[PDB]
Amino acid sequence: GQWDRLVLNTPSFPSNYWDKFVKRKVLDKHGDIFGRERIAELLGMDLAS
Amino acid sequence: DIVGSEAFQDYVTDPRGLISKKDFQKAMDSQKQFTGPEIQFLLSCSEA
Repeated sequence: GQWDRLVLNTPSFPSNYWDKFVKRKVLDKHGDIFGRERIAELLGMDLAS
Repeated sequence: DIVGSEAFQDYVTDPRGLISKKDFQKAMDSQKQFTGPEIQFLLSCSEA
């Protein structure tokens, strides 16, 4: 459950899974009431703006 | 609810913890699940 922590940042994470909108989805759901830049540094997503 | 919240404690500009009024202004409209009418009303209720 910690070894997966070191792959959240990369863009190649949702490789074989199909719906690769995932980062946008979590940003839409939880990013509003949290640091959207906290998302855009934790989950990669460089220059979310 | 907002006691101990991270996005309320983000703007607690007081080492002593007897914090200002506008910490509650900034750290609860920046943070959601509140509303500016409640903000200004609460600081109306608060001891200035």
